Amino acid sequence: VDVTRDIVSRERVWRTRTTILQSTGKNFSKNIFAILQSVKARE
Amino acid sequence: LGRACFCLLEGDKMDQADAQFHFVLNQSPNNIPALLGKACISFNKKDYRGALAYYKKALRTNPGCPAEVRLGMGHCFVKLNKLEKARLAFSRALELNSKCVGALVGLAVLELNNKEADSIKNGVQLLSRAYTIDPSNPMVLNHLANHFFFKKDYSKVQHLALHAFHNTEVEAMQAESCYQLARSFHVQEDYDQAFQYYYQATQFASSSFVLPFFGLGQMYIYRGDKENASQCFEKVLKAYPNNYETMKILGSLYAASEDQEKRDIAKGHLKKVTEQYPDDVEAWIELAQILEQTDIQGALSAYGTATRILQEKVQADVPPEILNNVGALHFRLGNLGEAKKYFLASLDRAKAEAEHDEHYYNAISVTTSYNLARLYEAMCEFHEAEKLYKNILREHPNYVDCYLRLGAMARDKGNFYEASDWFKEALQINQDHPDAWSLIGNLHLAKQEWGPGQKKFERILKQPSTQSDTYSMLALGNVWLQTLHQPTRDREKEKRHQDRALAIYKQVLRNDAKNLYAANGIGAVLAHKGYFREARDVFAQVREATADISDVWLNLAHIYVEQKQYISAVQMYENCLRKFYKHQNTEVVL
Amino acid sequence: TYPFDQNRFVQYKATSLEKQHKHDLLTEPDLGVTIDLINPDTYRIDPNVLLDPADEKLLEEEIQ
Repeated sequence: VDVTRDIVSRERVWRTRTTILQSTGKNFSKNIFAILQSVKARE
Repeated sequence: LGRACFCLLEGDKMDQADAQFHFVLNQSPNNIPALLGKACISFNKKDYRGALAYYKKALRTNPGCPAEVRLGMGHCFVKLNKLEKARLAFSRALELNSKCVGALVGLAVLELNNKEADSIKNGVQLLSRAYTIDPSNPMVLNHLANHFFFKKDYSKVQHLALHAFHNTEVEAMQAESCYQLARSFHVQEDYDQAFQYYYQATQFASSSFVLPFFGLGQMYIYRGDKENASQCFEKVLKAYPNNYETMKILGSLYAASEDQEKRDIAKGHLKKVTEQYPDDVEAWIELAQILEQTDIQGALSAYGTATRILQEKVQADVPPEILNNVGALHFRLGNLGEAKKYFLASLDRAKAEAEHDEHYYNAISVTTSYNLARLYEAMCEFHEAEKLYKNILREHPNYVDCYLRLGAMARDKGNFYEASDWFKEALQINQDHPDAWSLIGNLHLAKQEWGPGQKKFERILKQPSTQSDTYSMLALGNVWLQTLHQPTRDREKEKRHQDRALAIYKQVLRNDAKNLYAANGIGAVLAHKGYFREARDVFAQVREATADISDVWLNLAHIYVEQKQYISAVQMYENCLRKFYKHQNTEVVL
Repeated sequence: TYPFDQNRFVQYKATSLEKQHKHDLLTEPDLGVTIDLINPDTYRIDPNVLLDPADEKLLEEEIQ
């Protein structure tokens, strides 16, 4: 109905699900994938 | 001379023309306009020093010149703010011949600096006399045009700006002609034509000045063309920053979220105007409107003086959208009680919006009541939360979030309640809804015997419209890891499960480097692979990333007791016990 | 969000940014003079030469 688009337009979402999982700092995964490959070097 | 002046007509072979004029000085430097034609070339190469070097040689000799060598003298003195010499040159030009146009229009532009001071002599003596001695001069036509604009004579500006366009043929002049016709039809709201004028004004001579760029950018607010408004307004900041050019990019906020190319510049403009006050009213509104992603206290402060700023120009009550949002801020703060007061007075002000179904104060009250019911949940006043939720759903049953927060409330009581059924009917009203659909399997997390069955109930919206869903695919990883610590790893079954969870974790690794629950999963599965020296490091990363993940506290101390580092472990166990969750969590003391 | 007016129009106006601009004189690209060695049929170099006080203070580049 008009109420649905009427509300979901005017509000805002600053807090979702997905960026909870993502960290507020910058933690890249190269270090993570480097040790991922390093344990594979033990394999 | 004939071939050198042949070159200036076409805009090329210009240094060639200068060379053939300097061929004159090495054959016959016996008169000055041979070398003055060098100096106009030098002037048009923006070398006013090289112009005036030969121009000193003009007035020492002064050949027969009714064309007033002093006119170009003053125009070079117009350059680089040698104005007092420009005035004296145009004056002696007028004394030799008052009929000449260039001196009077030069002083006209020279006193275009002061408009509130010496208005009349600019308007009539400096301009209308030039119009009298030549009514076809596109300079004086342009200047009476912009004067008539400011004198609010919007008729004869369009009489003579067309001629000011046609009579000139150089780009910047007809750029200004199109720009002035554009500002004429802009205040006359004939914006379709004036848009074309603004674009032509930009396209003719662009490096001249930036008002046509501003005209196009604000014209892109017409007709929804605002994508080019940002791009065109960027050159206004490339021109020079001003208070003006903040608000255009601030209101034209393509910055929605995680888009810093419009958001960092928004921050810069907002702290370009926050210290200022060009009657700042909404400046705090669009301050805080990006601050809700950022620090919340900045948004609080913006709303604080924004509450005031609506009271002094007129004692006007704050619109309830502001007050609802500041209560929403205090919801994530400790200021829960006055957040409730904000929602109450928000609903009252929406009631004070008695006739505003255009603005739909009723819908604003709907979402305000949603926020207030969410607040009553924070009070643990689930009774009144039920009341507000059923009030909204009995009047807007199409809404889903109220339909499931009710379900979440009964989930706090338990799973097979109408919790699970509100959740399923939320999919019945909206099967496209990924949040509720995730919450369906979230219910099924309670039934871990429904472990391998969760492939199906987390496949339903693995339709790629919903994909990518990091939350759900990490849920797949988690239901895949709870399979572990079984005596079937030696049977290669949990080894395959470990590597499958590893594959999920690699997938979420590549699509997101900055997820932390992922890295927790990788460290967990490799710790189950017996690499505990290889685990405290990867958990250390998410440890600085955020300490406020209850899982990593446990998983680090598991490593510690695996080195038998109890005196490093149990303290962090009770640190995990510092959350307000459960006085005796069982597995933690286990 | 706030229901902002679409600011498709100027009333402040930009006139602070407008009259600060000093406008070029490009009526004739060789700077408003016909460049000719034939139309000087006359010459002040003959007795007597003429040079106004304004003309000497324009014969200087920058001496103030």
